Amino acid sequence: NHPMLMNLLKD
Amino acid sequence: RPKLSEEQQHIIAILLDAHHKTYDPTYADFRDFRPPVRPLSMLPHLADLVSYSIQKVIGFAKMIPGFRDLTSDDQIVLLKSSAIEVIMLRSNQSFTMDDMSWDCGSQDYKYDVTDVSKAGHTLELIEPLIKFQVGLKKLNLHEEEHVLLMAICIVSPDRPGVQDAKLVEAIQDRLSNTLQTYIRCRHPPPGSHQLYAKMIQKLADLRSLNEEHSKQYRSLSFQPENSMKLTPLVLEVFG
Ligand SMILES: C=C1/C(=C\C=C2/CCC[C@]3(C)[C@@H]([C@H](C)CC#C[C@H](O)[C@]45C[C@H]6C[C@H](C[C@H](C6)C4)C5)CC[C@@H]23)C[C@@H](O)C[C@@H]1O
Repeated sequence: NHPMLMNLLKD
Repeated sequence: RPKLSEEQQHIIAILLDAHHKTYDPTYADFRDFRPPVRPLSMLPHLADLVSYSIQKVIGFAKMIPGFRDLTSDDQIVLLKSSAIEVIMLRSNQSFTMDDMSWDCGSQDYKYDVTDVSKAGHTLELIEPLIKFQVGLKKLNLHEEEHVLLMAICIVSPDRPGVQDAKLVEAIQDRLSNTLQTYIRCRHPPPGSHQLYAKMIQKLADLRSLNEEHSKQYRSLSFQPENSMKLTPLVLEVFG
């Protein structure tokens, strides 16, 4: 449940 | 004879550049933020400033050597817990001891204790925050040390929620050995006097600041009226 953070972290 | 290896110099060079890619000492993007007012008058602007800065911190983190080998869950827990710390740390670059204020290029973007309390903080946070900024500024870190400290801060194995503590520890160890070795080979006396241990202590001050920060956030949160005024990255990261 951290889509923004997870999106900023992806390659 | 402690020698700064090729790998350690590469590590340093990466983190310098990673910092240069994510800290704009022009402060140009600040016009994009909701504007500052000088009843929680600063909360919208500072929410935005912090939101922006979380983004930069995330970009810096991604370039830390070995960080991309973590699970994306571990990456997440490490940023959620360190973000506010890394922001207090990076902010040292704009903090000035003249005024004990953070000076980002113009009077609009110059932030003092009245502004911070105008976002809902008491001397509970502000007093140890300023003492932290003062003590860090007085270390006069080389930029090399500043960037290592930020990275060591992010890749801490003891953060709540950490799954693979061994991997986080192995990455941070390579960064601390790089820092320790750099101080030895490149930081002249007397500045270098117990500089490592002084740096680690700043990380303890940041943990305590983090704790206080959680309290005050959780308090500010329980009014939706205020939470409304934040950004969705801030809600996600600090909630
Ligand atoms: C950011 C940075 C800068 C200054 C940092 C400052 C001075 C302004 C006040 C800040 C941002 C301090 C804040 C107010 C401390 C805090 C906090 C809470 O988490 C808070 C309080 C309210 C409501 C939430 C979002 C936002 C405003 C932060 C939670 C900590 C660091 C302080 C400028 C520049 O160097 C970029 C760097 O990246």
